[PDB]
Amino acid sequence: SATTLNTPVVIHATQLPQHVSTDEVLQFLESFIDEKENTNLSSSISQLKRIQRDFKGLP
Amino acid sequence: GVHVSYDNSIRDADGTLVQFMYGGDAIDITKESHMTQFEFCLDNYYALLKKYNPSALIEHLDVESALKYSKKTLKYRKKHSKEPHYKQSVKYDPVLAKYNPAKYLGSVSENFQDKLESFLDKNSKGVNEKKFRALMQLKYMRSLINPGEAVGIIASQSVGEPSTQMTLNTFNVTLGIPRLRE
Amino acid sequence: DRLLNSSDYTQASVCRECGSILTTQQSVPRIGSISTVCCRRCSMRFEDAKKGEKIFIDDSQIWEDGQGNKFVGGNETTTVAIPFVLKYLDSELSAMGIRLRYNVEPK
Amino acid sequence: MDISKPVGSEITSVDFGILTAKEIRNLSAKQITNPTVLDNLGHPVSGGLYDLALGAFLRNLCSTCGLDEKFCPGHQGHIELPVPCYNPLFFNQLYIYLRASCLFCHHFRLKSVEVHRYACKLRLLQYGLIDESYKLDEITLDISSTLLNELKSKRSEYVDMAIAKALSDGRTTERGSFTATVNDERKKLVHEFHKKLLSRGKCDNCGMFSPKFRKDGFTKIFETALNEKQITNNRVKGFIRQDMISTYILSTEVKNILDTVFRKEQCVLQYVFHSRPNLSRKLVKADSFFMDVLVVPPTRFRLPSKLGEEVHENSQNQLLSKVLTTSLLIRDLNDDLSKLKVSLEDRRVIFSRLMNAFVTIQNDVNAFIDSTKAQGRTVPIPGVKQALEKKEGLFRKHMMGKRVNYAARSVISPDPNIETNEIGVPPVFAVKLTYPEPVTAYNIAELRQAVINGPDKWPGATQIQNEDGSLVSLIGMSVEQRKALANQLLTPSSNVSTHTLNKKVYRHIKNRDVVLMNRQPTLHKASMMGHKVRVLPNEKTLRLHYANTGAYNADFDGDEMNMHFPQNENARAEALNLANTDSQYLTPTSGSPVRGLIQDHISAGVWLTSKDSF
Amino acid sequence: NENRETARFIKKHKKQVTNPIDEKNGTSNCIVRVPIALYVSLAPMYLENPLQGVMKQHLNPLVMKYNNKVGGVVLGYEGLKILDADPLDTSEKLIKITPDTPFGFTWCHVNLYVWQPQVGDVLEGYIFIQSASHIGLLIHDAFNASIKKNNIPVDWTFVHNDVELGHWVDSNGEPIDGKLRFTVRNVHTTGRVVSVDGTLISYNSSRSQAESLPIVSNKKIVFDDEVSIENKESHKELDLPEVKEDNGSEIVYEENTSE
Amino acid sequence: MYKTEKVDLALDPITQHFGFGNDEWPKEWLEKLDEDGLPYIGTYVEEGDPICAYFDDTLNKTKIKTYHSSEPAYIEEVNLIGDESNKFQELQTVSIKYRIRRTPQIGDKFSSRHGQKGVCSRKWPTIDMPFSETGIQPDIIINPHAFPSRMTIGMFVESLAGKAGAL
Amino acid sequence: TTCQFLTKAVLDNEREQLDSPSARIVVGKLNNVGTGSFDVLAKVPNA
Amino acid sequence: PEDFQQHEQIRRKTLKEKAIPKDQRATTPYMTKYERARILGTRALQISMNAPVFVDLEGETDPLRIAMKELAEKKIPLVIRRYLPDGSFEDWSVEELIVD
Amino acid sequence: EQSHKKTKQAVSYDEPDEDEIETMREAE
Ligand SMILES: [Zn+2]
Ligand SMILES: [Zn+2]
Ligand SMILES: [Zn+2]
Repeated sequence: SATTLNTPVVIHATQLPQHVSTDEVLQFLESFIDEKENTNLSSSISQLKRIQRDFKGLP
Repeated sequence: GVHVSYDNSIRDADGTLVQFMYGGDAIDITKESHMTQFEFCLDNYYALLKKYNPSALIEHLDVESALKYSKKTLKYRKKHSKEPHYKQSVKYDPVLAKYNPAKYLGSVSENFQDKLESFLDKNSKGVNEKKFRALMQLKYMRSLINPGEAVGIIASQSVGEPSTQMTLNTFNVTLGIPRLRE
Repeated sequence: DRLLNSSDYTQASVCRECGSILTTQQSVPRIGSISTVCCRRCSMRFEDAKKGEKIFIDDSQIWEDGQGNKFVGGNETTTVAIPFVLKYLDSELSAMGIRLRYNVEPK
Repeated sequence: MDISKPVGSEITSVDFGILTAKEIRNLSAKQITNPTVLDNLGHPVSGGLYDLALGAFLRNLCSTCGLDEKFCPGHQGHIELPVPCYNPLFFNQLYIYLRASCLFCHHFRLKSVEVHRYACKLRLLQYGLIDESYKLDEITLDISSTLLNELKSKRSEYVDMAIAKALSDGRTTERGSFTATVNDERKKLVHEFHKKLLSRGKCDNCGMFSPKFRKDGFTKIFETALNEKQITNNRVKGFIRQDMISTYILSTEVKNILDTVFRKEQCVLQYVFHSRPNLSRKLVKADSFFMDVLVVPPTRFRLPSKLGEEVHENSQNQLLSKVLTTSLLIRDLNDDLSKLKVSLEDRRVIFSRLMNAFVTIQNDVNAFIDSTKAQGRTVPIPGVKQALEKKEGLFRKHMMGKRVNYAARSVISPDPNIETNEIGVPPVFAVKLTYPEPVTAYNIAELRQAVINGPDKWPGATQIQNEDGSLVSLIGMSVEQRKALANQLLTPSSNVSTHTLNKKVYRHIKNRDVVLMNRQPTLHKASMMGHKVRVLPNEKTLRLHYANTGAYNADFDGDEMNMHFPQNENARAEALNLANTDSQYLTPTSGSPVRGLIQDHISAGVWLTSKDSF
Repeated sequence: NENRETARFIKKHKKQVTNPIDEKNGTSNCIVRVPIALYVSLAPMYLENPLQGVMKQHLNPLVMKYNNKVGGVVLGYEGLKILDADPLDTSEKLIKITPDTPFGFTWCHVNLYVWQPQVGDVLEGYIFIQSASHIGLLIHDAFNASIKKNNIPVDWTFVHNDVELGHWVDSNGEPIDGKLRFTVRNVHTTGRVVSVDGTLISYNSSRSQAESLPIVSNKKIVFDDEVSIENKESHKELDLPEVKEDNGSEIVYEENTSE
Repeated sequence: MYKTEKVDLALDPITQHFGFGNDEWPKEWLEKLDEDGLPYIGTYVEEGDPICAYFDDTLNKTKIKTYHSSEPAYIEEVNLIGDESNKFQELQTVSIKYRIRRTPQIGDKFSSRHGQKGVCSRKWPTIDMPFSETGIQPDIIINPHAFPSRMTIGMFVESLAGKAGAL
Repeated sequence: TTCQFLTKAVLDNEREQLDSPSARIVVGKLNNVGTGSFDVLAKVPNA
Repeated sequence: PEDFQQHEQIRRKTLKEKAIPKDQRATTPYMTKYERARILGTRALQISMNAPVFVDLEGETDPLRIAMKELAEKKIPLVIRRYLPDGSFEDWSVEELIVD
Repeated sequence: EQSHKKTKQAVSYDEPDEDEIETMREAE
């Protein structure tokens, strides 16, 4: 927990954050979930699937 | 801080230059022993030729640039032999000043050059006088002080450690440690 | 190995913003929150942080000490491997009013 | 040092500066006001040197970071000085600037054009350009102000151009070039500047004389009254003032004189106090030479020394308590001063009370920093300067040299049956000296046995380090637990935060290990070589071969040798390929051998190689 | 110089990019793409596959968790690129190794998709639970949100459920629908899971310095409930010493005399 | 090697008393000390073992003076001395003598009466030792390379004189 | 004269570049002589 | 965000300015005694942290002897960054450097 | 005298407390 091999030394935003449309978010989610599904990461994908589900349907 | 840099010069901890070359020839003292023992090296030609394996080096070095220059400096040196040091030619400076000893076969100290050439003249003896010259040129190349070597500490240790042997009194001029302190 | 590794090698917290080992401290967290290394020098007293329009602190910038005082900032802290005598030296030099600034990379 | 614990950040450079009073007040964990250290019953008194805000003390948790005595790093505090004090280390300097300044126009008594000449030369020297600093002296046109201001303009023009020209090329960076020769030229100028500054008697700007300042051994300044020739000089130059619109001197008066002088002469002092250009653009203030506060180091560095049963008070706390008593006393004197006043006339007493208050706190401040600057008390307590220079000094005794872990000492005994590159290690040392060997697929078999063997059977293991960072001692455990832990060495890490890591086994020193053999005095690097460990059973002494006798200059007349056991592979490789014995056959002094056989072997050889020997 | 020093602090806490309300939805877009630069460690086990290293080691524990620097919750990463320590075409790059350990350290470039919800932002959530003092919600059915009793309108009245729980009734006099629209009052990062403190009620309220004068009655409700929560929590896991009198009698602490 | 220690109780009212206090008694101390609190003369002691026992009323606890040295010993002599008093007599001073056995160890120095000192390099077995025609193996072996530099010829004549006188 | 050289350093507002063997030992940095006269970098195959 | 992009640009610009190209490099083609020592030590350190080994360790348990075997077959995937007194450098691979 | 030097682990190099201290008794 909070070590050099666990967390990075520094994180810096190289540019200002650019907003993305509902369709771009959904296109990214589908691309990310498919690539990661292909150990504790599984629980995060489980939560990510709920966001993707909300951006097009109802829970 | 004083050590050998990758550019063969003797530099201090802060990068300030102390010497342009170690003793003016860049030779490691722990190697400069049989480097003048030419008869020894000749009797062990094939043994040393196998030691200083040149087959894996011939593609990484230059075999003529320094050797040609060495003749040009020897030419002007012989011209002003009887002439004094202040009247000597300053046209061509030493081969070590112009060519890296670890990259050019022949960029050897003029002291080594004079000693090696004198041996080949005074001793006419299946080893040719030309192939032996190359082996000794290669031996000098392999006798160079390694970049990073702490020549500073080594020097003070080389003056300090034997100055313990001169703690005893005289058996007019100041001697031993008091003179060294002066 | 002799003069550091097998003597007084200590992985110590340092603030990249002011370059010091003595101002850094572990923050006191709430029941659910986690403790974070924070710099006492670079951090501002919560009440003193006053205000174009009003700005809001991102929550992750507010830390609390054992005395219960809230602070804003002083989160640009990292870890460096140093001899412990350095920490004692810096401490002694600080008594004399002398400040050592350790420039730490990456920034 | 742990290879499982890498560090991503590193210190590239250290900057030397002075702590400001405003800076200390903000970082401070608690204000120290009480001279007592403990309340009744045994708890630390609030506002005292042992306050829990300065860190965990007496099985209590820290009141700043909340951690216990082990994990708490300790926290800095501060003492509020009721009156400013001269910082002992910088007194000599503030004294130089006090004697060098005019008490009327509040400029240095040296002519402005001459001062600017030094500022110019010192600015050009912030960058590596000495030739240009000398070329400035060539710039030349009782002299009118319109003419002298043109000289200052032409000189400033050359300085700005010479910097920009050298900055365009690779001659100097924005941070400025700094060499030893550059440093030599700077040191020469800063000396010459102070020499010219102190030499002037009558101020070159306004022709009025200033009263000379004298000093004693302790930090205290006096003002010598002007002579009748100089008093009449003040009168005749008194009218020109209107058209434009021995006695002790207090610390406040000196600070106030230097305050205006450091403002009015800021341009030169900017380069006098900065070795390289001042990119931070910080103002050079006089209050850097003065102390309005004192930092209280953490309780961690002021713990009471325990010798057996007796628990002795820390000497720093004693000196700090003295500063606290005087501060409370001056707070009362200033409170009584605030009360009353209509009745005055005899003001020789109120100044006498003030002089005592100032000289007493100053002495207490001095006693804490540098004892050899404090008054004699009927051996004194050492100051922080004395702490850094106790004998050889903190730098020599605890930085350049250190006592080390994983090392042993023993009388050396001769041995011709071990290799010339080996050392005979007694089994006593072999069962105590361990190496942190990370468990892998290629060495799981070797380490499992070591774990089973334990800390008393060689080749064994004293401890096992898990991938979570924790340690499991094998010392108290029986063969049953050790067998169970050995079958748990190559188990995969469940935690994703430590999957990168693998367990470590703190295994006994084996016969494949490197050791650093040392025989003092270490007059040359051959007296510290790398030897191959050879554990010899039923031994109580370090066994050494006769070939090593020369290099160490060690005779087996009851001599002692130090054995160092490096704890990582980079240190191993170095002791096996660079500092190893075999690579030390020839000394670098003359390139001659320092290794060979000594007595029996020489006599044996003359007989063995003889013609008669068949 | 009086305001020049304070000006640097304002720019440190200044919101870089604000979340805009669009498409007549009334809700503000909080998902944003931000390209970042990391300085990460590389394990020796990943020396033949370094990109998998940077991913499994530092980028994977980063997703579905709030990152202070980007000012939001990392929903994922896109396009990982290792910066070569050697300035140069090939896939073979080099990374600098620490002198002390076998671990290497490198600069990395990756684009992060983060959920960045600032205060004042209008968001929608599905009502999870609804107690007498708070209303539990879920933003995108993954992010926790809560509206405290004081942040709920005065006109609204809570009703307790009898025989299996409770329900809140709005100003009109009807129960509240599954999805609820609220404004962001505060965002709590420090904790385990990101929790959004929301408001359902919203400068020139001064009537001869009346705005400056606080209504003690209203200021009490928000302070008492805050203290009551803090004190009840501090009493959880509180070990007190067992006191035995000089008779052999244990002193038992119980406010209620009878059973 | 014999070493003597003085256990004095002085640090005017007597507080520390030689012996053992009632009700308080830490486990297995009676193995080293007798009923009087003094140790049994002949007992083997290591560092940490109790060398004497007493009771001080100021702390109301039974304390012991520990024996501490790297070399273990045996008690040779225990003497109780109750002097510097006329009629009010009570023991406070006791002198304890330790007998430390010292066998010749590798490192110990040995020398002839000719200034030829040398450290014990090893204790060589008689089977591995060179054996004479007579059937005698030397007690001590001196290396011949010692004599050419020292020039201790007195030892050389001492060798043939000692042999002649033994026969 | 540790405190004397320290005073001179502070007054110069000096930056210790940590390039001398002594300075490196003070701050726990690897000495720039011999094995410390270069850097070791690992060749990684994946882009 | 804007101030970091400039800092990164300067950092990478200075790096490129110091790098001596493969053709312009003029140091010894031989691996120094110090380079060999560090390479063997660092590679041994990597081997002990379960790093992919490119040699057949026929019953070898010492990581240094494994690192020595990898050096003999020039399978050590390391690079030496030879620094000059101005800060400039020459990147030399373990493979191309000549070993005695 | 040599029995004490035998066990002492030196802080630094010998010491200048001899003639060197009287030679160092001269200012610039
Ligand atoms: Zn800071
Ligand atoms: Zn603390
Ligand atoms: Zn004036």
